[PDB]
Amino acid sequence: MKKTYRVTLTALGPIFIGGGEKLMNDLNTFVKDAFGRPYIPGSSLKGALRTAILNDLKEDTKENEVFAHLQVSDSETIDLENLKVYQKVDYSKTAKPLPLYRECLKPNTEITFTVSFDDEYLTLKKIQNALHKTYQHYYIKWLKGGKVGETLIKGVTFALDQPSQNQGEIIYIGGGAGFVSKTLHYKSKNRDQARNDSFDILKQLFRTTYSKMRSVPDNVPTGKHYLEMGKARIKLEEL
RNA sequence: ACGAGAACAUACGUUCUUUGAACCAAGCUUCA
Repeated sequence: MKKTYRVTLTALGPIFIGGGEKLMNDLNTFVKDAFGRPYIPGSSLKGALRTAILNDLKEDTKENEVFAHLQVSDSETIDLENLKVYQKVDYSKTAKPLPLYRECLKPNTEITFTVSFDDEYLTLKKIQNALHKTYQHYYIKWLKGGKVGETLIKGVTFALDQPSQNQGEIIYIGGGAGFVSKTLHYKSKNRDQARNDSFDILKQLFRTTYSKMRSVPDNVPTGKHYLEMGKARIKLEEL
């Protein structure tokens, strides 16, 4: 069928998709086009749908048969007045601005995408249930322990957004929203899998153990919002 | 004081006239 969609992202948090050209001043730069006008490349959305569908064992290989057909294009190109400076804060305990800043996209930015995919193995029947599955396990596998354990009253304007819509089609794109948003294997147990990836992570660095690892929300610059970043809403309409 | 003397097997004559090394064939597949 080649069912094309016009999906649109609205930003619940500050977002910074890599860039490569990146340097208390710490002046940063972002991915732009050749006209100096920012946009979001389609590989970010393809990685987000890789988190969505391929949440399984390590078969994410050149032998793959699903994601050669998922034809994600780029977006429309938005001017640079949709951009404010923001800060990095780690909400584990005693939340303080860490010295690692970024010039990033302003929240609630309307960006739209010409996303299409073939129907040989790919439908929205898969996308809907896979996104609800990944969202529900993003709470019940990692963030439920962050809700019940080592929780401070500063974070609870914050939207828990679980009674809102169970078919909300929510993804996570990689924008420095912790090293939990760049995962692939959460199936299907709670704490044995947690300690599994805990030694898998802690043989790559030197931290003393504590639960839970690293949750990175953000806020607004007195009005406060405690806006978690990395997540966005998607609509699915044809053409 | 030889069946012997003398006597170029020589002259003129394009290995030449025809015709495409063509047709068939995303540097692409998985990469936040």
